[PDB]
Amino acid sequence: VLLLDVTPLSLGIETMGGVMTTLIAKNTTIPTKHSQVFSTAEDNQSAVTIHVLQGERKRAADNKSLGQFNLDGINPAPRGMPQIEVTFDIDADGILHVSAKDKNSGKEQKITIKASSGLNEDEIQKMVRDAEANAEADRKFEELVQTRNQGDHLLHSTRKQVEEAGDKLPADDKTAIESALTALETALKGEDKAAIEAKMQELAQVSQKLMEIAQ
Amino acid sequence: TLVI
Repeated sequence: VLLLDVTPLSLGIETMGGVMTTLIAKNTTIPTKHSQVFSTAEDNQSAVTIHVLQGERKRAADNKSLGQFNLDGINPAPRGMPQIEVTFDIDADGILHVSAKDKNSGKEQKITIKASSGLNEDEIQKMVRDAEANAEADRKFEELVQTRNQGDHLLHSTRKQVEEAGDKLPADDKTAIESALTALETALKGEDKAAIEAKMQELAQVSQKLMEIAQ
Repeated sequence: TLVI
């Protein structure tokens, strides 16, 4: 009513492409507890690395790591089919606990983090500086990851749909499509956003008839 | 590796 225990910085986890996904925002009143559900990046994925982050940067790395833990015994499934519920819990004492629960297996793994963990009152204010100071640089970073993943999806889902079709697809088309996948898979390895969209364009155009069959 |  006169004071207010708050979070000076955003708390969350590294997600695919080295982006920080925030779970609990900046200047949040403790106690607080938010959850959010995630999944796997490669098919037949058996574990996920929860890597805990503090700070206002979009790149995972430009932020302060607080810890890191795996949840395994993920029963084999298609990618992005598991339900990994990551929960952040801060009590009256300032202590952050972070679980991940496989909603199938029913397994669980928590890390507890002392209120004294992560950046001191000075670094907090630098973090906020370097955030405002690199708003755009990270704006460019975010939309590239989004493109990397938007790309990375399109690749996987096409390779599926090509197996799914088989005989049904003109060899004519399956050549034009198999080349445009190879090119897009290379584009993904670089950092050139344009190029990724360029090969996603090429795929889109030569894939007209593949789409039809899947539908 | 985790995805949204």
